[PDB]
Amino acid sequence: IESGVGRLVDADMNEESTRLKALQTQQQLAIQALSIANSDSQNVLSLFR
Amino acid sequence: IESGVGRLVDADMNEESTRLKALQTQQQLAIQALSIANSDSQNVLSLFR
Repeated sequence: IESGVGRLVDADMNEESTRLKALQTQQQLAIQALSIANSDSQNVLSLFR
Repeated sequence: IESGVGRLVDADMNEESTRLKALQTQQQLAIQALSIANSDSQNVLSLFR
C-alpha cells in the first residue's frame, strides 16, 4: 500500500529540477524584455526638443 | 478592455509633432503676410506728398 501511494503521489525530482531551471531562464528573459519594453517608449522625446 | 480603450483613445505623437511644426510655420507665414498687408496701406501717402 505504501509503495502504491508513493508511485501515485511522489514526483520524479529530475524533471522538476529541469522545469525549475527552465522557468528561471524564462523569468530572466521576461524581465529583460519587460525592461526593454519600458525603456523603448522614451524615443519620442527627440522630436519635441 | 484597457488595450481596446487605448486603441480607441490614444493618439500617435509623431503625427501630432508634425502637425505642431506645420502649424507653427503656418502661423509665422500668416503673421508675415498680415504685416505685409498692414504695410501696404501707407504707400498711398506719396501721391499727396
